[PDB]
Amino acid sequence: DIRPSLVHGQISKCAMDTPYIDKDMIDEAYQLTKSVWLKGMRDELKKVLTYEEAICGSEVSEYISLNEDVRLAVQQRIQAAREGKRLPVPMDFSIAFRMYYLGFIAHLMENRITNEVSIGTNVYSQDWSKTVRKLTKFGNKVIAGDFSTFDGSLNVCIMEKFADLANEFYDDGKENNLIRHVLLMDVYNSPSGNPATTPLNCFINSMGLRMCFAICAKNAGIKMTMKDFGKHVSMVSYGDDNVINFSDEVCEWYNMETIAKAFETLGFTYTDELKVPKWRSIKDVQYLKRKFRYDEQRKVWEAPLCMDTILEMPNWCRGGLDIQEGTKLNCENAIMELSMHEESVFDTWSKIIDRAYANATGDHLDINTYRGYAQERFLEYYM
Repeated sequence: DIRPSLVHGQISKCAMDTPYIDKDMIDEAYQLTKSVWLKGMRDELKKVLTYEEAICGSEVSEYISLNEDVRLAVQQRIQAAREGKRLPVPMDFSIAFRMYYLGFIAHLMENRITNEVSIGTNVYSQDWSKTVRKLTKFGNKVIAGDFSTFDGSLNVCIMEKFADLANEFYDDGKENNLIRHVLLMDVYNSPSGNPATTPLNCFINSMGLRMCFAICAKNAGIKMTMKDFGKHVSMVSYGDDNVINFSDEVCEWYNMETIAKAFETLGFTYTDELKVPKWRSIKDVQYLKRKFRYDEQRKVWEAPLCMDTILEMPNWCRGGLDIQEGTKLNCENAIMELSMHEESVFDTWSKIIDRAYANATGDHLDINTYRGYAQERFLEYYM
Protein backbone atom coordinates (compact mmCIF):
# COMPACT_ATOMS: atom_id res chain seq x y z
CA ASP A 1 0.00 0.00 0.00
CA ILE A 2 2.50 2.59 -1.23
CA ARG A 3 2.32 5.27 -3.92
CA PRO A 4 4.13 8.48 -4.80
CA SER A 5 3.79 11.70 -2.89
CA LEU A 6 2.84 15.08 -4.28
CA VAL A 7 6.52 15.98 -4.40
CA HIS A 8 7.66 12.69 -5.91
CA GLY A 9 10.72 13.10 -8.10
CA GLN A 10 11.28 16.74 -7.14
CA ILE A 11 14.05 16.35 -4.51
CA SER A 12 17.27 16.84 -6.47
CA LYS A 13 42.08 -23.31 12.97
CA CYS A 14 40.29 -23.18 9.53
CA ALA A 15 37.60 -25.54 10.93
CA MET A 16 34.20 -25.09 12.62
CA ASP A 17 33.32 -25.98 16.21
CA THR A 18 30.81 -28.61 17.20
CA PRO A 19 28.30 -28.58 20.06
CA TYR A 20 30.43 -31.15 21.88
CA ILE A 21 33.52 -29.07 22.54
CA ASP A 22 31.73 -25.71 23.07
CA LYS A 23 29.22 -26.99 25.63
CA ASP A 24 31.12 -25.44 28.49
CA MET A 25 32.02 -22.33 26.51
CA ILE A 26 28.31 -21.63 25.90
CA ASP A 27 27.34 -22.43 29.45
CA GLU A 28 29.83 -19.83 30.66
CA ALA A 29 28.74 -17.13 28.27
CA TYR A 30 25.19 -17.68 29.41
CA GLN A 31 26.32 -17.14 32.97
CA LEU A 32 28.24 -13.99 32.13
CA THR A 33 25.27 -12.74 30.09
CA LYS A 34 22.66 -13.46 32.75
CA SER A 35 24.67 -11.32 35.16
CA VAL A 36 24.24 -8.39 32.74
CA TRP A 37 20.72 -8.89 31.36
CA LEU A 38 18.90 -9.38 34.68
CA LYS A 39 20.47 -6.27 36.26
CA GLY A 40 17.50 -4.17 37.33
CA MET A 41 14.63 -6.65 37.36
CA ARG A 42 11.44 -5.63 39.25
CA ASP A 43 9.04 -8.32 40.47
CA GLU A 44 6.26 -6.11 38.99
CA LEU A 45 7.06 -7.37 35.44
CA LYS A 46 7.59 -11.07 36.23
CA LYS A 47 4.03 -12.13 35.28
CA VAL A 48 2.52 -13.99 32.32
CA LEU A 49 0.19 -11.75 30.34
CA THR A 50 -3.45 -12.50 29.49
CA TYR A 51 -4.96 -12.72 26.03
CA GLU A 52 -6.28 -9.23 26.70
CA GLU A 53 -3.01 -7.85 28.06
CA ALA A 54 -1.15 -9.44 25.15
CA ILE A 55 -3.62 -8.06 22.61
CA CYS A 56 -4.70 -4.78 24.22
CA GLY A 57 -1.73 -4.27 26.58
CA SER A 58 -0.94 -3.74 30.27
CA GLU A 59 0.07 -0.60 32.18
CA VAL A 60 2.72 -2.25 34.35
CA SER A 61 5.30 -0.80 31.90
CA GLU A 62 5.15 1.76 29.09
CA TYR A 63 6.65 -0.92 26.83
CA ILE A 64 3.63 -3.23 27.16
CA SER A 65 1.25 -2.08 24.39
CA LEU A 66 -11.35 -13.21 14.01
CA ASN A 67 -11.99 -12.22 17.63
CA GLU A 68 -12.82 -15.37 19.58
CA ASP A 69 -11.18 -17.41 16.82
CA VAL A 70 -7.69 -15.99 17.33
CA ARG A 71 -8.27 -16.17 21.10
CA LEU A 72 -9.23 -19.86 20.74
CA ALA A 73 -6.16 -20.58 18.60
CA VAL A 74 -3.94 -18.94 21.23
CA GLN A 75 -5.60 -21.11 23.83
CA GLN A 76 -5.05 -24.31 21.82
CA ARG A 77 -1.42 -23.35 21.05
CA ILE A 78 -0.58 -22.82 24.72
CA GLN A 79 -2.22 -26.16 25.51
CA ALA A 80 -0.06 -27.92 22.93
CA ALA A 81 2.91 -26.03 24.37
CA ARG A 82 1.95 -27.04 27.90
CA GLU A 83 1.76 -30.67 26.74
CA GLY A 84 5.15 -30.31 25.04
CA LYS A 85 3.88 -30.20 21.45
CA ARG A 86 4.25 -27.57 18.75
CA LEU A 87 1.62 -26.27 16.33
CA PRO A 88 2.09 -25.02 12.76
CA VAL A 89 3.35 -21.50 12.04
CA PRO A 90 1.52 -17.26 12.68
CA MET A 91 -0.74 -14.82 14.51
CA ASP A 92 -1.90 -16.99 17.38
CA PHE A 93 1.83 -17.56 17.74
CA SER A 94 2.81 -13.91 18.22
CA ILE A 95 0.09 -13.47 20.83
CA ALA A 96 1.12 -16.58 22.75
CA PHE A 97 4.76 -15.52 22.57
CA ARG A 98 3.93 -12.04 23.87
CA MET A 99 1.90 -13.57 26.69
CA TYR A 100 4.94 -15.56 27.85
CA TYR A 101 7.86 -13.26 26.88
CA LEU A 102 6.81 -9.61 26.85
CA GLY A 103 7.39 -9.07 30.56
CA PHE A 104 11.01 -10.06 30.06
CA ILE A 105 11.25 -7.91 26.92
CA ALA A 106 9.85 -4.94 28.83
CA HIS A 107 12.37 -5.52 31.59
CA LEU A 108 15.25 -5.43 29.10
CA MET A 109 13.76 -2.29 27.53
CA GLU A 110 13.61 -0.56 30.93
CA ASN A 111 17.30 -1.31 31.65
CA ARG A 112 18.36 -0.78 28.06
CA ILE A 113 21.76 0.28 26.69
CA THR A 114 23.62 -0.50 29.85
CA ASN A 115 22.52 -4.12 29.56
CA GLU A 116 23.84 -4.19 25.93
CA VAL A 117 20.28 -4.52 24.57
CA SER A 118 19.39 -1.28 22.77
CA ILE A 119 15.75 -2.21 22.03
CA GLY A 120 13.83 0.89 23.10
CA THR A 121 16.50 3.45 22.25
CA ASN A 122 14.99 6.88 21.71
CA VAL A 123 17.31 8.16 19.00
CA TYR A 124 16.57 11.83 19.74
CA SER A 125 16.94 11.72 23.51
CA GLN A 126 19.96 11.28 25.70
CA ASP A 127 19.89 7.57 24.85
CA TRP A 128 22.22 8.43 21.97
CA SER A 129 24.66 10.10 24.37
CA LYS A 130 24.20 7.24 26.86
CA THR A 131 25.09 4.86 24.01
CA VAL A 132 28.23 6.85 23.10
CA ARG A 133 29.18 6.61 26.77
CA LYS A 134 28.95 2.80 26.53
CA LEU A 135 30.89 2.59 23.27
CA THR A 136 33.66 4.88 24.41
CA LYS A 137 34.31 3.26 27.74
CA PHE A 138 37.49 1.30 27.20
CA GLY A 139 39.01 3.33 24.40
CA ASN A 140 38.63 5.10 21.11
CA LYS A 141 38.32 1.84 19.13
CA VAL A 142 35.00 0.47 17.89
CA ILE A 143 33.71 -1.88 15.23
CA ALA A 144 30.18 -2.36 14.03
CA GLY A 145 28.68 -5.09 11.93
CA ASP A 146 25.94 -7.68 11.69
CA PHE A 147 25.79 -11.42 11.91
CA SER A 148 24.08 -14.03 9.73
CA THR A 149 23.90 -17.75 10.43
CA PHE A 150 25.20 -20.17 7.83
CA ASP A 151 25.35 -23.26 10.06
CA GLY A 152 22.92 -23.38 12.91
CA SER A 153 24.58 -26.35 14.64
CA LEU A 154 25.79 -23.99 17.34
CA ASN A 155 23.08 -21.32 16.98
CA VAL A 156 20.52 -23.77 18.32
CA CYS A 157 22.59 -24.42 21.43
CA ILE A 158 22.79 -20.68 22.06
CA MET A 159 19.10 -20.17 21.30
CA GLU A 160 17.93 -22.64 23.91
CA LYS A 161 19.82 -20.52 26.40
CA PHE A 162 17.58 -17.56 25.63
CA ALA A 163 14.52 -19.37 26.97
CA ASP A 164 16.65 -20.49 29.93
CA LEU A 165 17.38 -16.81 30.56
CA ALA A 166 13.75 -15.72 30.31
CA ASN A 167 12.76 -18.65 32.49
CA GLU A 168 15.22 -17.36 35.09
CA PHE A 169 13.72 -13.86 34.96
CA TYR A 170 10.06 -14.90 35.33
CA ASP A 171 10.85 -17.71 37.84
CA ASP A 172 7.39 -19.28 37.39
CA GLY A 173 8.14 -23.01 37.52
CA LYS A 174 8.28 -26.10 35.34
CA GLU A 175 5.06 -25.71 33.36
CA ASN A 176 5.78 -22.19 32.14
CA ASN A 177 9.44 -23.08 31.50
CA LEU A 178 8.39 -25.72 28.97
CA ILE A 179 5.95 -23.33 27.32
CA ARG A 180 8.78 -20.86 26.84
CA HIS A 181 11.10 -23.42 25.27
CA VAL A 182 8.37 -24.69 23.00
CA LEU A 183 7.35 -21.27 21.84
CA LEU A 184 10.92 -20.26 21.09
CA MET A 185 11.41 -23.14 18.68
CA ASP A 186 9.39 -21.39 15.95
CA VAL A 187 10.58 -17.87 16.67
CA TYR A 188 12.22 -17.60 13.30
CA ASN A 189 9.29 -19.35 11.58
CA SER A 190 6.79 -16.53 12.29
CA PRO A 191 14.52 0.61 13.34
CA SER A 192 11.37 -1.31 14.50
CA GLY A 193 11.92 -5.10 14.76
CA ASN A 194 9.47 -7.65 16.18
CA PRO A 195 9.48 -8.94 19.78
CA ALA A 196 10.17 -12.49 18.58
CA THR A 197 13.61 -12.39 16.92
CA THR A 198 15.15 -9.04 17.87
CA PRO A 199 15.55 -9.71 21.62
CA LEU A 200 16.76 -13.24 20.79
CA ASN A 201 19.21 -11.92 18.23
CA CYS A 202 20.39 -9.36 20.77
CA PHE A 203 21.09 -12.32 23.03
CA ILE A 204 23.11 -14.09 20.36
CA ASN A 205 25.19 -10.92 19.93
CA SER A 206 25.84 -10.60 23.67
CA MET A 207 26.62 -14.28 23.84
CA GLY A 208 28.66 -14.73 20.71
CA LEU A 209 30.84 -11.71 21.26
CA ARG A 210 31.79 -13.24 24.59
CA MET A 211 32.57 -16.61 23.04
CA CYS A 212 34.67 -14.86 20.41
CA PHE A 213 36.60 -13.16 23.20
CA ALA A 214 37.35 -16.54 24.73
CA ILE A 215 38.20 -18.03 21.34
CA CYS A 216 40.31 -15.08 20.23
CA ALA A 217 42.21 -15.07 23.53
CA LYS A 218 43.17 -18.79 23.45
CA ASN A 219 44.18 -18.43 19.81
CA ALA A 220 46.68 -15.73 20.77
CA GLY A 221 48.07 -17.04 23.98
CA ILE A 222 46.60 -14.17 25.94
CA LYS A 223 46.37 -15.04 29.62
CA MET A 224 42.72 -14.01 29.83
CA THR A 225 39.49 -15.99 30.18
CA MET A 226 35.94 -15.10 29.22
CA LYS A 227 35.51 -13.56 32.68
CA ASP A 228 37.91 -10.77 31.55
CA PHE A 229 35.37 -9.79 28.86
CA GLY A 230 34.01 -7.25 31.36
CA LYS A 231 37.30 -5.37 31.52
CA HIS A 232 37.96 -4.72 27.80
CA VAL A 233 34.76 -4.93 25.70
CA SER A 234 31.63 -2.78 25.94
CA MET A 235 28.92 -3.42 23.37
CA VAL A 236 25.28 -2.85 22.38
CA SER A 237 23.17 -4.65 19.78
CA TYR A 238 19.82 -4.27 18.04
CA GLY A 239 18.73 -7.64 16.80
CA ASP A 240 21.73 -8.75 14.80
CA ASP A 241 23.41 -5.37 14.31
CA ASN A 242 26.03 -4.34 16.83
CA VAL A 243 28.62 -1.77 17.81
CA ILE A 244 31.59 -3.11 19.77
CA ASN A 245 34.06 -1.09 21.86
CA PHE A 246 37.32 -2.76 22.93
CA SER A 247 40.28 -1.80 25.09
CA ASP A 248 43.55 -0.88 23.46
CA GLU A 249 45.06 -3.76 25.44
CA VAL A 250 43.03 -6.45 23.70
CA CYS A 251 43.01 -4.36 20.54
CA GLU A 252 45.52 -6.30 18.50
CA TRP A 253 44.17 -9.85 19.06
CA TYR A 254 40.40 -9.12 19.41
CA ASN A 255 39.62 -6.76 16.54
CA MET A 256 37.20 -6.84 13.62
CA GLU A 257 39.41 -9.24 11.64
CA THR A 258 39.82 -11.81 14.42
CA ILE A 259 36.24 -11.54 15.70
CA ALA A 260 34.87 -12.22 12.22
CA LYS A 261 36.90 -15.40 11.98
CA ALA A 262 35.93 -16.51 15.45
CA PHE A 263 32.36 -16.08 14.38
CA GLU A 264 32.83 -18.36 11.37
CA THR A 265 33.97 -21.12 13.70
CA LEU A 266 30.60 -20.83 15.47
CA GLY A 267 28.68 -20.85 12.19
CA PHE A 268 28.24 -17.10 11.69
CA THR A 269 29.17 -14.43 9.20
CA TYR A 270 30.12 -11.14 10.83
CA THR A 271 30.19 -8.46 8.13
CA ASP A 272 31.17 -4.80 8.21
CA GLU A 273 28.42 -2.80 6.56
CA LEU A 274 30.67 0.26 6.00
CA LYS A 275 33.27 -1.08 3.51
CA VAL A 276 37.97 -4.13 6.25
CA PRO A 277 39.73 -2.02 8.90
CA LYS A 278 40.56 -3.89 12.08
CA TRP A 279 38.86 -1.08 14.05
CA ARG A 280 37.30 2.39 13.77
CA SER A 281 36.32 5.60 15.60
CA ILE A 282 32.79 6.04 16.92
CA LYS A 283 32.24 8.97 14.56
CA ASP A 284 32.66 6.61 11.57
CA VAL A 285 30.36 3.72 12.48
CA GLN A 286 26.69 3.52 11.60
CA TYR A 287 24.02 2.13 13.90
CA LEU A 288 20.28 1.88 13.40
CA LYS A 289 21.00 3.53 10.01
CA ARG A 290 22.35 6.62 11.83
CA LYS A 291 25.67 7.94 12.90
CA PHE A 292 27.02 9.45 16.12
CA ARG A 293 27.71 13.16 15.68
CA TYR A 294 28.84 15.73 18.22
CA ASP A 295 27.68 19.25 17.51
CA GLU A 296 30.78 21.27 18.43
CA GLN A 297 28.45 24.14 19.24
CA ARG A 298 25.42 22.77 21.02
CA LYS A 299 27.67 20.17 22.73
CA VAL A 300 25.38 17.15 22.23
CA TRP A 301 25.37 13.68 20.70
CA GLU A 302 22.95 13.34 17.82
CA ALA A 303 21.80 10.59 15.47
CA PRO A 304 21.49 11.79 11.87
CA LEU A 305 19.77 9.43 9.39
CA CYS A 306 21.37 8.23 6.24
CA MET A 307 21.02 10.96 3.64
CA ASP A 308 19.79 8.22 1.27
CA THR A 309 17.02 7.31 3.71
CA ILE A 310 16.12 10.95 4.45
CA LEU A 311 15.81 12.10 0.85
CA GLU A 312 13.84 9.01 -0.23
CA MET A 313 11.36 9.91 2.55
CA PRO A 314 9.34 12.80 1.08
CA ASN A 315 9.09 10.73 -2.09
CA TRP A 316 6.43 8.22 -0.96
CA CYS A 317 3.03 7.92 0.70
CA ARG A 318 0.72 5.34 2.23
CA GLY A 319 -2.02 4.66 -0.27
CA GLY A 320 -5.23 5.89 1.34
CA LEU A 321 -7.77 8.72 1.70
CA ASP A 322 -5.09 11.22 2.75
CA ILE A 323 -2.12 11.76 0.39
CA GLN A 324 -1.50 15.41 0.89
CA GLU A 325 -1.34 14.62 4.60
CA GLY A 326 1.10 11.84 3.83
CA THR A 327 3.33 14.07 1.75
CA LYS A 328 3.04 16.72 4.44
CA LEU A 329 4.11 14.55 7.38
CA ASN A 330 6.89 12.81 5.49
CA CYS A 331 8.33 16.07 4.31
CA GLU A 332 8.09 17.33 7.85
CA ASN A 333 9.75 14.20 9.29
CA ALA A 334 12.46 14.39 6.67
CA ILE A 335 13.25 17.99 7.61
CA MET A 336 13.11 17.18 11.32
CA GLU A 337 15.51 14.27 10.74
CA LEU A 338 17.70 16.68 8.79
CA SER A 339 17.80 18.80 11.94
CA MET A 340 20.25 16.35 13.53
CA HIS A 341 22.58 16.73 10.63
CA GLU A 342 25.23 19.33 10.10
CA GLU A 343 23.51 22.73 9.84
CA SER A 344 25.02 23.31 6.38
CA VAL A 345 23.13 20.22 5.16
CA PHE A 346 19.87 21.20 6.88
CA ASP A 347 19.87 24.60 5.20
CA THR A 348 20.35 22.97 1.80
CA TRP A 349 17.58 20.33 1.94
CA SER A 350 15.00 21.98 4.19
CA LYS A 351 14.76 24.63 1.45
CA ILE A 352 14.36 22.06 -1.35
CA ILE A 353 11.87 19.84 0.45
CA ASP A 354 9.84 22.86 1.55
CA ARG A 355 9.85 24.71 -1.76
CA ALA A 356 8.67 21.47 -3.44
CA TYR A 357 5.66 20.89 -1.20
CA ALA A 358 4.57 24.50 -1.57
CA ASN A 359 5.29 24.73 -5.31
CA ALA A 360 3.01 21.69 -5.70
CA THR A 361 0.34 21.92 -3.02
CA GLY A 362 -0.31 25.64 -2.67
CA ASP A 363 0.30 25.02 1.03
CA HIS A 364 3.33 25.21 3.29
CA LEU A 365 5.00 22.73 5.60
CA ASP A 366 4.76 23.16 9.36
CA ILE A 367 8.50 23.10 10.03
CA ASN A 368 11.01 24.58 12.51
CA THR A 369 14.48 26.19 12.46
CA TYR A 370 17.80 24.46 12.84
CA ARG A 371 17.95 25.96 16.33
CA GLY A 372 14.29 25.39 16.99
CA TYR A 373 14.36 21.69 16.25
CA ALA A 374 17.35 21.27 18.57
CA GLN A 375 15.57 23.22 21.29
CA GLU A 376 12.38 21.14 21.13
CA ARG A 377 14.59 18.09 21.86
CA PHE A 378 16.53 19.92 24.53
CA LEU A 379 13.30 21.01 26.18
CA GLU A 380 11.88 17.49 26.06
CA TYR A 381 14.61 14.98 26.97
CA TYR A 382 17.50 16.85 28.58
CA MET A 383 16.15 18.80 31.56
